[PDB]
Amino acid sequence: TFCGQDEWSPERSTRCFRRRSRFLAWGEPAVLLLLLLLSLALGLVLAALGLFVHHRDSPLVQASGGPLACFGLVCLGLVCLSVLLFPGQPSPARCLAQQPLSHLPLTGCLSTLFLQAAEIFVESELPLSWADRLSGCLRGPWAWLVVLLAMLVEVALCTWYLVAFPPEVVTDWHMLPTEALVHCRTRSWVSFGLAHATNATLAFLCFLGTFLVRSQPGCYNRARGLTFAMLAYFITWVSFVPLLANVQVVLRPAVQMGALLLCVLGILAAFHLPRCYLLMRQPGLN
Amino acid sequence: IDCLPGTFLNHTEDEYECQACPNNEWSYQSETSCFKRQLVFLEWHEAPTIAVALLAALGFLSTLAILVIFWRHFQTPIVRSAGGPMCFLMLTLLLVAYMVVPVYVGPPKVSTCLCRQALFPLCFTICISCIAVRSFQIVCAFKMASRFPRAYSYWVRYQGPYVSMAFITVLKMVIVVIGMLATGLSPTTRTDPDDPKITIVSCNPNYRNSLLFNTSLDLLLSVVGFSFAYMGKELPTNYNEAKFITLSMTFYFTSSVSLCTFMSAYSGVLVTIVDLLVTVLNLLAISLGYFGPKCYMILFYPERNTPAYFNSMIQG
Repeated sequence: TFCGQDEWSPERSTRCFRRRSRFLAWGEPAVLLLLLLLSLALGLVLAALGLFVHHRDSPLVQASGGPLACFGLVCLGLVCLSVLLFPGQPSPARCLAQQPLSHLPLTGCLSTLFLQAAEIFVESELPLSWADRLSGCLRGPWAWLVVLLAMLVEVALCTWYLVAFPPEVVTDWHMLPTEALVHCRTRSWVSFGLAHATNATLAFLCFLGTFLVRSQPGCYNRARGLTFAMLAYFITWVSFVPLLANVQVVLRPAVQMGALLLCVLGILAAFHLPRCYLLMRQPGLN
Repeated sequence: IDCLPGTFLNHTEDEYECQACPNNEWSYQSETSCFKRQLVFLEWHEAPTIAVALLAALGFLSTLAILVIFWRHFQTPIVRSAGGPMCFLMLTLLLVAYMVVPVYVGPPKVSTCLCRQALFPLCFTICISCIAVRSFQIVCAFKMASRFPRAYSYWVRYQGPYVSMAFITVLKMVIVVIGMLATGLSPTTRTDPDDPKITIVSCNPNYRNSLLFNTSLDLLLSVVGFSFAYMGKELPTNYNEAKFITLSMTFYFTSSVSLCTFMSAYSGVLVTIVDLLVTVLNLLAISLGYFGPKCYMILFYPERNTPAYFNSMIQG
């Protein structure tokens, strides 16, 4: 005869008090700190995009890819802006459009760094005839073709995982004493890995294509940035996983949020920041 | 009053106390009757076992083909650059590895757990120490004979790398016996969270602690080998072995880190199959990332096979 799981009445209590709703709100200190980090991320990314549409015709940028590079930068901006679908009152659209819409852009952009790595490898390791053929082929639409291929794969996988297991909201009444925890629940790492597979595959492929290339003698190498950028992504996921498995329930929404930030902050400091810095100093270099 | 799983209302007899239903027998609450705690072990029709079976079959076929092809070209300098019969001492052992995966399927007892714990992990240490000392050759044999010729030239003349590999084998035997004494051969029984009705039976090192009991010196060997190989990634070109060594080491490291991360969280009744998967994968690493390429060079291009070309390249 104990006040219903809606009310948890502490000891020696003749009158019940209702369990207040518990959800990661938009005013917690943590969300403010992470949104400030978001502001920094957006500032640096947009500075990069401006620079990359500034010197578009320059030889340095031409070697980087240009319009594919601009597509990549805009898609990274999109993913960074998609860090605001996690916090707040659980809602069905936000539950169902949180992970897929945050993982699609990363793959749609990382296709481009894979293109760069493939082009380097084409000369670095293959024989001469195939090297010439691939140089003459990949330089053209082939890049946009591969971008589209990755996008189609990612959408198909998203739909499959969706229908198989659409994450839903849940209410727990016995996690903490005086509050009912409402949070969006998932299924182990099934959906996590299913939504993680493709960009991980591409990242590994770039790393193995560009790891061994001899550093350009007395010159900046196009391999160093790609390698150090990919290791950032690998380390980020491998390092947060234990945390997300071993943290307070309520702050769980607040862990995924963080990863996507730090990871991007790595890439924009391993492939785009160096070229952008050079460009800044291109007028002074010559 | 109720009683939580493992203690059943003794409705089969005096019902005042929720006596413990002995042995596998078990009930949730009240629940006069008692169930059975059925044990489960890696099965046949299970798809994952079939996947691993294909993975262990194709790779073994690949090693067998490479064995015959290498053997029938004893004269070509490619086969002679592998160190000689030593390379065969490598290849043969790897077969045993793939030959043992069918020890991980079937009911577990001491008979097969002995193999699982002692035979299979014997080879891996030697088979990675061979590559470790191989990198030792590539770099040191002339680096120290050119950086410390004062004694090195004659000091490593007589105690060829074979003994240095033998000492590592010795350490491996010591550690294996120490661990076997430290624990038992008793098969281990555990409770499956999916439902109390199911339980698990496995060999003793199933615990990741006892599994890591051995993945320390092996990882040390792998890291040292990768370091030395990268040292001569492209500066030397003996027969392009530094490159392949690097690739194989990278694959090993990725497999290790992947398994560690996955087992941090746990996946119920999956650890057996995931473990078998990683073991077979790290065997394929070597079997088709060290030996396959030389099979290709031997059987497609004579650009190396010619005696003149290899007497040209040995000096450089």
